[PDB]
Amino acid sequence: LTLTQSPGTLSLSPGERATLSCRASQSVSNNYLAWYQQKPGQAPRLLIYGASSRATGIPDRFSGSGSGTGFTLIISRLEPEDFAVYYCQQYGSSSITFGQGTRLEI
Amino acid sequence: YQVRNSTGLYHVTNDCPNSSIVYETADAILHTPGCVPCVREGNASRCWVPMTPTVATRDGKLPATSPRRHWTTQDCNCSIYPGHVTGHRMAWDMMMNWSPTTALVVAQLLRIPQAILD
Amino acid sequence: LVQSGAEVKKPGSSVRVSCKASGDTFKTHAISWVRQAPGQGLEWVGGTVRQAPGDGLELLGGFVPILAPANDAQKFQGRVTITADGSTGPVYMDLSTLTSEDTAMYYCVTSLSEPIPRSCRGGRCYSGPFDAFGVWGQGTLVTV
Amino acid sequence: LEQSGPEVKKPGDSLRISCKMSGDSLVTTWIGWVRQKPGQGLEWMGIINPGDSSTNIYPGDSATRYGPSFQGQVTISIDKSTSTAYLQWNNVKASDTGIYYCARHVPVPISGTFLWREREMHDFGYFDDWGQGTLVIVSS
Amino acid sequence: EIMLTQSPVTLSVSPGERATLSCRASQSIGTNLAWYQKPGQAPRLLIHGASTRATGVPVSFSGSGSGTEFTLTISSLQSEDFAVYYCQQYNNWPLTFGGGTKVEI
Amino acid sequence: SVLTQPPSAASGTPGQRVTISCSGSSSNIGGNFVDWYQQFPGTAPKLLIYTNDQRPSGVPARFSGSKSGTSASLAISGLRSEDEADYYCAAWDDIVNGWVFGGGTKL
Amino acid sequence: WHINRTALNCNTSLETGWIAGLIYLNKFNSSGCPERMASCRPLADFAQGWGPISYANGSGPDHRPYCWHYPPKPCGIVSAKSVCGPVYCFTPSPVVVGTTNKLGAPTYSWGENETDVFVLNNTRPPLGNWFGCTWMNSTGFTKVCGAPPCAIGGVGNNTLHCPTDCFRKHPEATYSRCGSGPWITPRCLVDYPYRLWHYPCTINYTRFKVRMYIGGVEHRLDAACNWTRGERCDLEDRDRSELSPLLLSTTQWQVLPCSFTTLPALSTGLIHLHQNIVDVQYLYGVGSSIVSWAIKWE
Amino acid sequence: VQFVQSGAEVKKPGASVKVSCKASGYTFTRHAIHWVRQAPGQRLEWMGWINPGNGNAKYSQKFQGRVTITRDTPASTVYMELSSLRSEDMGVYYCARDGGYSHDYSYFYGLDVWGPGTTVIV
Ligand SMILES: *[C@@H]1O[C@H](CO)[C@@H](O[C@@H]2O[C@H](CO)[C@@H](O[C@@H]3O[C@H](CO[C@H]4O[C@H](CO)[C@@H](O)[C@H](O)[C@@H]4O)[C@@H](O)[C@H](O[C@H]4O[C@H](CO)[C@@H](O)[C@H](O)[C@@H]4O)[C@@H]3O)[C@H](O)[C@H]2NC(C)=O)[C@H](O)[C@H]1NC(C)=O
Ligand SMILES: *[C@@H]1O[C@H](CO)[C@@H](O[C@@H]2O[C@H](CO)[C@@H](O[C@@H]3O[C@H](CO[C@H]4O[C@H](CO)[C@@H](O)[C@H](O)[C@@H]4O)[C@@H](O)[C@H](O[C@H]4O[C@H](CO)[C@@H](O)[C@H](O)[C@@H]4O)[C@@H]3O)[C@H](O)[C@H]2NC(C)=O)[C@H](O)[C@H]1NC(C)=O
Ligand SMILES: *[C@@H]1O[C@H](CO)[C@@H](O[C@@H]2O[C@H](CO)[C@@H](O[C@@H]3O[C@H](CO[C@H]4O[C@H](CO[C@H]5O[C@H](CO)[C@@H](O)[C@H](O)[C@@H]5O)[C@@H](O)[C@H](O)[C@@H]4O)[C@@H](O)[C@H](O)[C@@H]3O)[C@H](O)[C@H]2NC(C)=O)[C@H](O)[C@H]1NC(C)=O
Ligand SMILES: *[C@@H]1O[C@H](CO)[C@@H](O[C@@H]2O[C@H](CO)[C@@H](O[C@@H]3O[C@H](CO)[C@@H](O)[C@H](O)[C@@H]3O)[C@H](O)[C@H]2NC(C)=O)[C@H](O)[C@H]1NC(C)=O
Ligand SMILES: *[C@@H]1O[C@H](CO)[C@@H](O[C@@H]2O[C@H](CO)[C@@H](O[C@@H]3O[C@H](CO)[C@@H](O)[C@H](O)[C@@H]3O)[C@H](O)[C@H]2NC(C)=O)[C@H](O)[C@H]1NC(C)=O
Ligand SMILES: *[C@@H]1O[C@H](CO)[C@@H](O[C@@H]2O[C@H](CO)[C@@H](O[C@@H]3O[C@H](CO)[C@@H](O)[C@H](O)[C@@H]3O)[C@H](O)[C@H]2NC(C)=O)[C@H](O)[C@H]1NC(C)=O
Ligand SMILES: *[C@@H]1O[C@H](CO)[C@@H](O[C@@H]2O[C@H](CO)[C@@H](O[C@@H]3O[C@H](CO)[C@@H](O)[C@H](O)[C@@H]3O)[C@H](O)[C@H]2NC(C)=O)[C@H](O)[C@H]1NC(C)=O
Ligand SMILES: *[C@@H]1O[C@H](CO)[C@@H](O[C@@H]2O[C@H](CO)[C@@H](O)[C@H](O)[C@H]2NC(C)=O)[C@H](O)[C@H]1NC(C)=O
Ligand SMILES: *[C@@H]1O[C@H](CO)[C@@H](O[C@@H]2O[C@H](CO)[C@@H](O)[C@H](O)[C@H]2NC(C)=O)[C@H](O)[C@H]1NC(C)=O
Ligand SMILES: *[C@@H]1O[C@H](CO)[C@@H](O)[C@H](O)[C@H]1NC(C)=O
Ligand SMILES: *[C@@H]1O[C@H](CO)[C@@H](O)[C@H](O)[C@H]1NC(C)=O
Ligand SMILES: *[C@@H]1O[C@H](CO)[C@@H](O)[C@H](O)[C@H]1NC(C)=O
Ligand SMILES: *[C@@H]1O[C@H](CO)[C@@H](O)[C@H](O)[C@H]1NC(C)=O
Ligand SMILES: *[C@@H]1O[C@H](CO)[C@@H](O)[C@H](O)[C@H]1NC(C)=O
Ligand SMILES: *[C@@H]1O[C@H](CO)[C@@H](O)[C@H](O)[C@H]1NC(C)=O
Repeated sequence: LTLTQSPGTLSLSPGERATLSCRASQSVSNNYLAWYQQKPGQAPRLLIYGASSRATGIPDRFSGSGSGTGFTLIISRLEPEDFAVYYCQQYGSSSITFGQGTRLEI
Repeated sequence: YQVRNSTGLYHVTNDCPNSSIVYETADAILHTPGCVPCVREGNASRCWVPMTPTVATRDGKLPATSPRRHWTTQDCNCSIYPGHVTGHRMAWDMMMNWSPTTALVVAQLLRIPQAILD
Repeated sequence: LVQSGAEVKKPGSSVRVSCKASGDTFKTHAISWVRQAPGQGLEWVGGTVRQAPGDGLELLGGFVPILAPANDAQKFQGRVTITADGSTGPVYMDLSTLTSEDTAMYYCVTSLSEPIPRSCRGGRCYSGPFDAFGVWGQGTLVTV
Repeated sequence: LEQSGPEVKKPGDSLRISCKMSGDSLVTTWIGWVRQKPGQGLEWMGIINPGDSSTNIYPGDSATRYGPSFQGQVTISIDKSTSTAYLQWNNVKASDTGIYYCARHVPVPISGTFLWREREMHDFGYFDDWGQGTLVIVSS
Repeated sequence: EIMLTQSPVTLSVSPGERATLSCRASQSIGTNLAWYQKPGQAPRLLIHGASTRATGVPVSFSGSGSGTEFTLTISSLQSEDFAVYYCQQYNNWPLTFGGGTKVEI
Repeated sequence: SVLTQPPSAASGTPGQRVTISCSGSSSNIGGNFVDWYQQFPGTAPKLLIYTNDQRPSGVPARFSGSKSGTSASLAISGLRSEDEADYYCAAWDDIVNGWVFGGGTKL
Repeated sequence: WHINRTALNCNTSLETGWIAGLIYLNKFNSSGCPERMASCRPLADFAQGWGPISYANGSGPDHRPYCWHYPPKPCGIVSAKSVCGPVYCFTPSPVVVGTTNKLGAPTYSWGENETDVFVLNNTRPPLGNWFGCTWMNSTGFTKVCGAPPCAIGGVGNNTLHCPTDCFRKHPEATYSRCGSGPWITPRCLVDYPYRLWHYPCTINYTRFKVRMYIGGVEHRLDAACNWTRGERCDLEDRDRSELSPLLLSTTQWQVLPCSFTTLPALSTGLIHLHQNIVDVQYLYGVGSSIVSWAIKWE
Repeated sequence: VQFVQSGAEVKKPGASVKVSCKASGYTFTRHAIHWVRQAPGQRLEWMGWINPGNGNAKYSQKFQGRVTITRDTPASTVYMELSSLRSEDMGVYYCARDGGYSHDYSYFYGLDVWGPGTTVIV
């Protein structure tokens, strides 16, 4: 599964809604896609597990959605603290795989 | 163990065939033990609930006391897929909920008001 | 693999050359003997099969040896008998009625895979060719 | 968890990175590793099963499943007496550099149609508690 | 039986160069041969079947064959690995060997 | 079998969280459910976990948690000195058709 | 019993190595099955039967009999000269049978001599003997012998001759009446030491411990079944197993994957299956009540 | 919903003992009454239980040949007898309420109500 994460490396003003896409090669079994936020210099933090469940301590700004092969992470009211590298990944039945990741810029 | 003809592919079911049905018109289906009557009320396929191993009604409320008047069908797939039976749960029902007696029968007989209105 | 020491005979004599397997686990492999001529030719002498305890149709009771070795009848023409002492004991190559032309270094080798039968008849199986020789011993010079 | 500090090696030798799974006992704490080469994304390296034979992902045997590039090249193991997870190389290559993250793994139970004997098994999960990431440098 | 003709009989040191050795059978042997090295010592296996390197055998050894003639190629003879090299067959049996090919290296 | 839990809690100061583990086999701790109880010397024990959908009345959120497979645990968040009770792991045992209790963990 | 009762005439005219699986265990070939299985249909793809069950002589093909629907040839005497491996006969359990003369009972010849045969007289087991037998012949081909398969019938041309328990096509076609050879259900066969030699494509047949009761006798069987995790298993996919099952924990019976027994749960009289755990059946239903006969006061 | 035990006993080895729990504050028709033993410093030990009204009772195999329990329904009391003491039996004996099975059959109700505990000295 070559998850391709290609919103294109978005550049947003703080307060705008980020729209991060993730395209699966095949269907994601059930909903085993997940999203992470990596601030430069830090280990990535889990944001969303499953297609949309929010992890503890994560702002409501982060909203996951999707099914089949079409998934996304939406960050409403994007804050300066969120201009990190985002990654989608998958934990399905054969293996664990990661996307390339993209950065939110201004 | 009853068999539904379905789509030409036969399969196992617990749904009572008409050949097993005995009935009362007061909402009760009496039947050969080993099945549960399914009633499609109008279209809804709604499964009746056993009160006794051979008797079922619409809601399990123990109602008070010839063409068949029930619209049964081999539909519903009744109690084929119950939830998991926990070892503890089985023991609990066999020790607590389950219960045959005679002293009880006598205590009940001695308390009948004899207002036998039926 | 460890073999016996050096030996010197006069013609008409017999020589017994031993080979003890280096491991403890037997896997239905075969041990063959190769003769090293002073002329640098290598002759296959012969070899046998050492069956693991669970093979040979024990399931049916009894035992069927995988036996036929395709003995060399070109230069040896009989004379050399190769047998195992037991499933765990050493292999012996009994070289009889020898001549000075049989001076050679003698050594054993274990093949890389289990021999597979090609045919079975009656109470015996006939081994197909042994696979490529793998683990070589060092050898003993036997002169006559 | 907390990871060990930075390490530098020459090609060959061996390298070990340890993780201290502090704050809780290993009741059911799974752990694994993720690699990030400088300028790159994340690579799953592998996970290890702290439990018994009942939970070995789906095949039902190996306690250590690895990503495709790590199939025997690197070892992942857990010392249950010291609550420590390890990632180890028995031959360090010049390419094995960058940040190695150690993280708690969160398995997801088996679903769909399966047999009784594997009912307690789990599928691959996700990574929840991440350590800080250690740096490995390999050079001549 | 199966006869194997080994050629060249003797090869020079030709240090650092490539060399090939071959054997030609009287019979159509499948890819079941083996090659051995005998460096003044007891022999060791080089090739398993017509072309698989045996464990411990360096990259310099490779080969191909089938039919009646098989070739052992030894490349980059920088290490003067003196030996008489042998062709051995495992098709029909009693098993046979070629006479060996001496290489001066 | 017999449920196994440690003889003593990690303990520590108030404000600290500790975990009391419990384990067993599929014949008892696995499947079913695992009750947890608190007992102070001198009195009868009372319930904490796997009762009342794991939150019995009168018991603070301080005492909580559960585990999968054949594991179980009690997490105590904030070691108030009033909580220095022995804790027990209990489950239904399907071999003996009765209840099994573990050793008791002392906090 | 003595090993010289086993015929051992093994001739490698082709496919060298086939013989390996006789002497050695776990030396099966296991290759070319995707092609061989191309013609092995699911039970569901056969015409629905109806009417009374009859019987027919299963004079089937000479291709390798590696499919459950293959109709076995009626039994008769088989010469030892054509037999390489041991001969196994199936009653619910495997039975090893040996050589015999037409009249004398033992023939301790290893099957090498003439007039040395396998008797193989069979009539469905509630009376005696076996449902059918399987053995490897002298050139590496598996051959079978067995009871007449059931003539199930149907409206179309793709009707079935059923050697196994074909419940979903005809409700009365039980193993005890239609069985012939080792196939119990279209996806499960009785295991034995040479199963992977005689039926080499039965790789990944997860093994189950089951118990079957025929007539008055229990048989403890090793069942080998085709099952892949994730495989569809709806009610329409479940076959009758005719088992008297072993107990798992305290509440569940061990059944073959996607199958059921006809035995009712103790408390309800009903069949209760699990949706996700494919090979189990509950022995205890949950609903319960008070007997009403006990309170039918006059 | 209190269970009331009465007294405590001291007996020499080989002697029998008897404890009972009267209970009030509930109907005692909708739960089981369990007996649990605890030797000083030891584990809570399961002995067995009784179904009010029906009188149905089960015992741990450990005490199957040693104890019996009954209920005097109109007295709202469960009684337990130990045929003899063997030293190892010293400890506190409690009765407790086995609540319904959550009623909606979710996570079950464990033993929420325990009697004070009676002391048995061998
Ligand atoms: C009791 O249990 C029985 C099973 O024993 C249930 O019955 C099944 O119900 C399902 C759902 O209605 C039926 O499936 C449907 O069959 C239609 C017709 O099948 C033909 O076409 C398909 C094409 O793929 C062929 O494979 C097949 O052989 C036939 O030629 C299909 O057209 C339906 O497809 C549509 O819905 C599905 C989702 O359900 C979508 O994925 C499709 O894209 C499409 O939109 C569907 O497959 C099934 O046939 C029934 N089986 C039997 C034996 O009757 C009962 O419903 C259940 N009852 C209760 C109360 O629980
Ligand atoms: C589960 O559901 C299936 C339907 O899906 C039922 O199957 C049908 O069962 C009936 C009753 O047995 C079958 O009817 C009979 O078919 C025979 C076959 O003839 C075919 O070919 C002729 C032309 O030569 C056609 O005319 C005929 O329609 C068929 O296509 C007939 O020989 C039988 O004839 C007898 O009855 C008729 C009355 O109908 C008399 O006039 C005749 O003289 C004679 O006595 C009869 O017609 C039907 O074919 C089956 N259909 C299918 C698709 O298989 C199952 O019975 C039902 N089962 C359960 C619960 O078990
Ligand atoms: C019992 O169960 C075992 C499994 O445990 C079964 O064995 C497997 O059987 C299947 C079907 O025959 C084998 O699949 C075949 O493999 C052929 C060669 O393998 C190589 O190519 C495969 C496919 O490569 C393409 O696809 C991948 C994935 O996207 C891409 O990365 C590649 O670039 C290619 O585009 C590789 O997956 C494999 O690793 C090899 O490289 C192939 O040519 C066939 O088309 C088919 O794919 C499978 O390999 C067997 N598994 C093993 C371990 O041997 C066994 O059959 C079961 N028994 C029975 C009776 O059914
Ligand atoms: C099993 O037996 C019951 C007996 O009650 C059968 O129910 C009866 O079925 C007939 C024929 O379908 C009904 O007549 C029809 O009723 C429907 C509405 O329900 C109407 O749309 C039709 O036009 C027609 O009038 C009859 O009313 C019905 N009885 C009752 C009480 O509803 C049932 O069909 C049998 N099922 C089988 C075939 O096994
Ligand atoms: C073990 O069970 C599996 C699952 O039932 C078997 O796989 C099935 O094999 C058949 C035979 O090739 C496949 O049927 C064919 O499908 C093609 C279309 O792709 C069609 O053109 C052919 O006419 C035929 O119908 C079937 O699809 C396949 N099922 C699945 C889910 O892949 C397997 O063969 C069994 N193994 C053994 C050794 O019996
Ligand atoms: C072991 O089983 C195999 C598989 O069935 C047997 O192979 C079959 O052998 C017969 C007799 O030689 C062949 O029959 C002949 O076919 C040719 C076709 O051109 C025909 O002209 C002859 O008059 C005769 O009918 C049959 O084709 C062949 N079948 C297959 C699938 O290979 C084999 O003989 C059995 N071994 C023993 C010892 O019985
Ligand atoms: C079950 O019982 C008997 C004894 O095992 C077997 O019947 C015998 O079958 C053989 C052929 O395999 C018969 O041999 C030949 O029969 C023909 C008949 O026309 C005759 O012309 C020949 O000269 C030769 O005798 C044998 O007679 C026959 N014996 C009897 C008394 O029936 C048979 O194997 C088993 N029955 C089956 C086929 O299910
Ligand atoms: C058990 O098997 C069923 C299929 O028989 C699974 O399929 C469905 O899963 C979705 C998930 O969103 C549910 O909403 C459906 O209700 C399920 N189908 C049925 C018939 O219930 C289900 O996921 C499997 N469950 C487990 C635990 O493995
Ligand atoms: C399993 O049997 C097949 C034959 O059915 C073997 O395939 C043959 O392999 C030889 C190798 O020299 C080829 O010459 C044949 O042409 C092949 N036959 C065909 C048509 O497949 C296969 O090698 C055997 N595998 C094992 C495990 O021995
Ligand atoms: C079933 O009957 C109800 C009630 O009249 C009606 O609303 C509905 O359209 C019918 N169809 C369904 C949902 O089966
Ligand atoms: C077949 O058997 C005969 C008789 O024993 C034998 O002569 C012949 O060589 C055998 N064929 C093969 C291929 O082994
Ligand atoms: C089936 O074969 C046997 C062989 O003994 C024969 O007696 C019987 O008549 C045959 N039956 C049919 C229906 O052909
Ligand atoms: C089996 O046959 C062999 C043939 O060599 C014979 O030596 C042996 O005595 C026989 N076994 C029996 C029947 O005791
Ligand atoms: C073969 O069996 C017959 C008995 O039918 C016997 O007379 C004959 O001597 C036997 N032949 C051999 C070679 O064993
Ligand atoms: C059965 O009839 C169909 C046409 O309906 C035909 O295509 C098929 O070939 C016939 N039977 C077989 C299996 O040959």
